[PDB]
Amino acid sequence: PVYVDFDVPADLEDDALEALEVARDTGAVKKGTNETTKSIERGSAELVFVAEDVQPEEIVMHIPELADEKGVPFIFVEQQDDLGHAAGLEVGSAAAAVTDAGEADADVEDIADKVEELR
Amino acid sequence: TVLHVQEIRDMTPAEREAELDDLKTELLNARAVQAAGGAPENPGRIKELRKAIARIKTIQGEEGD
Amino acid sequence: ARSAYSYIRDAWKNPGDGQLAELQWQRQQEWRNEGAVERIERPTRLDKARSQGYKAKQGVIVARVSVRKGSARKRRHKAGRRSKRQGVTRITRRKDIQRVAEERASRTFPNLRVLNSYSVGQDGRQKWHEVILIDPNHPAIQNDDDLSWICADDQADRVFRGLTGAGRRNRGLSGKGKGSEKTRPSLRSNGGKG
Amino acid sequence: GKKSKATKKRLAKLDNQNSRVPAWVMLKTDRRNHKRRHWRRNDTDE
Amino acid sequence: SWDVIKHPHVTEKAMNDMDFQNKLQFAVDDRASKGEVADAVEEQYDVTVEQVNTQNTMDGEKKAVVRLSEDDDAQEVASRI
RNA sequence: GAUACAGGGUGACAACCCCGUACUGAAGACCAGUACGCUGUGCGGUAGUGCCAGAGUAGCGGGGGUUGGAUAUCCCUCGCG
RNA sequence: CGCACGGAGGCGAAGAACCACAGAUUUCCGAAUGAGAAUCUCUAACAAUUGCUUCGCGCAAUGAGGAACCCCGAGAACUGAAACAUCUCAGUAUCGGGAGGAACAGAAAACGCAACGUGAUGUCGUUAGUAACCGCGAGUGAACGCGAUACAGCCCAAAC
Ligand SMILES: [Cl-]
Ligand SMILES: [Cl-]
Ligand SMILES: [K+]
Ligand SMILES: [Mg+2]
Ligand SMILES: [Mg+2]
Ligand SMILES: [Mg+2]
Ligand SMILES: [Mg+2]
Ligand SMILES: [Mg+2]
Ligand SMILES: [Mg+2]
Ligand SMILES: [Mg+2]
Ligand SMILES: [Mg+2]
Ligand SMILES: [Mg+2]
Ligand code: NA
Ligand code: NA
Ligand code: NA
Ligand code: NA
Ligand code: NA
Ligand code: NA
Ligand code: NA
Ligand code: NA
Ligand code: NA
Ligand code: NA
Ligand SMILES: [Sr+2]
Ligand SMILES: [Sr+2]
Ligand SMILES: [Sr+2]
Ligand SMILES: [Sr+2]
Ligand SMILES: [Sr+2]
Ligand SMILES: [Sr+2]
Repeated sequence: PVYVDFDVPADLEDDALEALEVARDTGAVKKGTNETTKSIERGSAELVFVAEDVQPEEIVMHIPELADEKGVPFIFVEQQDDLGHAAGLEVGSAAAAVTDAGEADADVEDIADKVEELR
Repeated sequence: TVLHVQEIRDMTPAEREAELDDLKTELLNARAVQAAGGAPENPGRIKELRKAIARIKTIQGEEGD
Repeated sequence: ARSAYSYIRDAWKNPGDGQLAELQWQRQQEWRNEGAVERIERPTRLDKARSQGYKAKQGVIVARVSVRKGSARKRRHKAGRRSKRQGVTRITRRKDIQRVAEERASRTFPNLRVLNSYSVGQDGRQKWHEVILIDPNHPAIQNDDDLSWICADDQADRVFRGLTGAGRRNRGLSGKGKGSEKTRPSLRSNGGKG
Repeated sequence: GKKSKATKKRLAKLDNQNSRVPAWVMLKTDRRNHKRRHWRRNDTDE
Repeated sequence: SWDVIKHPHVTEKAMNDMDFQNKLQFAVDDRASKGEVADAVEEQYDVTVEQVNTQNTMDGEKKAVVRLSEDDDAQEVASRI
């Protein structure tokens, strides 16, 4: 909630998680904050996801400023387990990432643009 | 003298439970004559009666019930 | 590349600048209202916890603690103690706040043993520390190649005997050579001149 | 003073401790009670 | 397990209740109730108990005064034992 | 007599009256779930690469205490870092 | 058929007594734990605090004892200084917490006989009443090394 500068709508969030659900059934994803951070650093991240219910916040804090100095687009998800089920996990993820989408690139391009319009 | 270890293991869990009473009554009927201070005492039997009731209770635990 | 953990470590190098500054201002408002020892599901400093030995396993507990600030809550002399032995507010104790914190936490959990602890900040009236605790009887730890040492009979009540990492540091056992003649093997064996 | 059940069980035993060493112990050891208590000169518990 | 009836109290006053008032006196276990002493006396002597009066003697034992019914005679019970 | 002359007992000073004592042999515990052996694993080297290596810490200042620790002991405490 | 040589009676060749090992029984109070209580009473009990959890006290943990030893805390005064205050007595006494058959320590951000040297830790001898401290007074007092005892060396955090 401190690392959040903008509220992402439910309509856009549905469109975001649907894109993540097909990203595991085509290409590859990154499940877990440790693997997502290295994605942004290695550049291999197309679109990165971040959960808003992470307690402690420290595990995520860096993602908004890191993704900004690396140009990699980011998006906020309200719940942790919603992002968990979307990555294809039984548990939950604090932050997820999409490394080369695959049959979603026509929507990821727009999601990334709908966030820039929302600042 | 009358009741040995072997003679107790030759019984059934119902013969022991009945021999228990047949001795527990014999004890109370020996303890009553000791309450009046009567002379027809048999000091050895009153001692062996305790030992016997103890043996049957011991074998009872050993044989299941 | 860097670990995501290294971004929490680098943040805690300055717990009063930026994102953590605004965080600790908020958290402490709820912490001041929270008890003495509160069991918390997840630690506040992931890197530090894991570095100390914390795993995301069954029977690995973490608990925050808050101890009063300052020196000693030392009174005055009833019976005849000289001028030198008359200091009330100017004297402190021989166990640092982190050790009291670890002890208060091990008594709140009479079956779990202290692994290690760390600081999670402080305000004007109190100091906070988070203590990692382990269950010696849980089979999840009994067969752990990285934590099964804590299940030994001789490790029972290890905080109270000063066998903690925080303990050995206060006992003056960090240095291996000079100025550690009176501290090693134990203070008591050296007549208490540590 | 009102005594309880246990207090009674105790004062009861203390009275049996006041019995002499039987005539036969003298004849068996071939020749003294040390817990000899009087109701006036001595003091019990409670 | 403890037994209720220990031994009969056979004193001169225990006769003054046996002859005159049809009462049998026993020195029972102190953890026994008037209702437990009652059932116990019946199941050992084939009698019918109407009243039981207890007292905690100065011997630590409990003295039980058991009154029988008219159909049973106290003098006749004390004979066999 | 003696690989047994340590000791005690026994109606008085006993190697040969009695228990024992020497020699020989047996059991348990402890050493020790150790040593030894075995099973699996895999030790090591060359060049390239600023990928990684524990913070209120190292260190500084005020106050206390302690030490043989003298500027050069270890510790607690407040501030700073 | 105890101490303990009575009287009476009993047991023992169905091998008793006695002893070694294993087991049965083992009242109530007692950490004392369903609740209360001067060892008793009252209408189903891991009371209390925790862990795991089928979230049910389901499976577990702590509690208290032990001659001393051990470890972490708290910490006197008499006394000495020919008084006394810093100092001494002394981290002694006593107190609070906790572990085990031993405890603690321990594989160098070491030592610094400065070296082309030693190579985890205790302990014993020595170093030495030395260095050091101190109304520089009374007194306080190591260590590196050396010789010995015994030897043992490893595991994470992160990177990937
Ligand atoms: Cl502990
Ligand atoms: Cl050397
Ligand atoms: K003084
Ligand atoms: Mg020692
Ligand atoms: Mg009398
Ligand atoms: Mg009454
Ligand atoms: Mg009770
Ligand atoms: Mg003087
Ligand atoms: Mg001094
Ligand atoms: Mg002078
Ligand atoms: Mg000194
Ligand atoms: Mg040195
Ligand atoms: Na009697
Ligand atoms: Na504990
Ligand atoms: Na009296
Ligand atoms: Na010191
Ligand atoms: Na300081
Ligand atoms: Na026993
Ligand atoms: Na439960
Ligand atoms: Na003087
Ligand atoms: Na004087
Ligand atoms: Na001086
Ligand atoms: Sr979760
Ligand atoms: Sr009097
Ligand atoms: Sr009487
Ligand atoms: Sr390091
Ligand atoms: Sr304990
Ligand atoms: Sr060695």
